[PDB]
Amino acid sequence: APVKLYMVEVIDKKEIAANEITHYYQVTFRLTTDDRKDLVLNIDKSSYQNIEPEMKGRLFMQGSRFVQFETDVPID
Amino acid sequence: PVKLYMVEVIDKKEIAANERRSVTGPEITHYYQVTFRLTTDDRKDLVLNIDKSSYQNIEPEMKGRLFMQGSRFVQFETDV
Amino acid sequence: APVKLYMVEVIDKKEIAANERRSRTGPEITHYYQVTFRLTTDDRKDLVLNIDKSSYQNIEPEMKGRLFMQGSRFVQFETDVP
Amino acid sequence: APVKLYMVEVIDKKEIAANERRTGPEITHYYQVTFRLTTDDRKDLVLNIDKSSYQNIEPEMKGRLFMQGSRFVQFETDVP
Repeated sequence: APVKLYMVEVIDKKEIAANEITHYYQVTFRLTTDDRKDLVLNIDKSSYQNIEPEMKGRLFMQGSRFVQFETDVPID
Repeated sequence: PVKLYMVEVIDKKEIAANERRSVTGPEITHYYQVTFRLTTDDRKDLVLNIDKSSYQNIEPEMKGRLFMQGSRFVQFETDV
Repeated sequence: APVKLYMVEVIDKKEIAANERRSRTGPEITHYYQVTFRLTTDDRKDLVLNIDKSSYQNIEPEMKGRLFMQGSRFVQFETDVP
Repeated sequence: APVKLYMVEVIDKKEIAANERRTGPEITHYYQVTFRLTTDDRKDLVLNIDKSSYQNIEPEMKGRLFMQGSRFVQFETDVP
C-alpha cells in the first residue's frame, strides 16, 4: 500500500499499559472533512509527546499504520 | 430473544482503530457505530457497532424500529 | 483525594447502553447511568457524572441538594430534606 | 472556507465537566458560550471554546465572532 494523506484534528491521547506485557501510545485523530471518521492509532512514544489535543494538521498513514503527523504551527 | 425499540438516530460515526501490535498495518478493526435514542418515556441511548451495509442506509434524524437481540444490533427499519 | 461539596440541582438523567470495541469473553457492552448536575451557586458549572445503577434509580430531574464528589468521581447526592 | 465573520451578542456562558465513559477516571472540560446572530437570521450558536477566550467572555458583551466552518476562532468585542 502507499502512504495516504488525511486532514485531521487531534481529539484524544492516552497511554494504555495493556496486560508484565505491553505498553501503548494511542491517540485519536478525527477526520476533519465531511466523512465522519475517527482514527484511533498506535503511534511511537516520541511522536506522542509532541502531539497535543486540539492540534489540527496532516496525518500520514501507510494503510492502517501511522507514519507521521505535521501540525499547522502558529506563524506567517 | 429479540426486543424492539422505537428509536431516533442521533449520531453516526466510523472508527478505524489499531489493535494489538505486529507489516505496514498493525491489525485493525473498523467499527460503524450509530447512536440510537429511545422515543419512549425512559431516557436510554443505544450506542451500537453495526454492519457496514446497514450503517450506510442509516442517517441522523431517522425515526423507526430498532431490533436488538440481547445487546447486539439486528436491524433498523426507518418508518418512512 | 479529598471530598468536596457542591450545592446542586438535577437537570438531566439518561441511561447509555454502549457496545464496547475489541478490548486489550467476546463483545462486551457497558451500561452507563449518567446524570447532569448544575451548580446552584453561580459558578456557571455543570457536572455530567456517571454514577452507579442504584443511585441513578433514586435521582430525578429538578431535585436540589448536596452533591459529594471525590475529585471527579461521584460519591453521593443528598436531596435537601423537606 | 477561510475564517468567516458574524456580528453577535453573548447570550450565555457555562462550564461543563463531564466523566468520559470508556489510567484513572477521565474528565473532559468544556467551555461553551452561547451567541446570537444579532444582524439577521436563526437560533442561537452554542460553541465550546478554549479556556483562554472563555474566561474573558461575559454575557451581554456585544462584538464580532470569527469562526471557521463551524468552530470557534476568536471573539473581538468592541471597546468598553
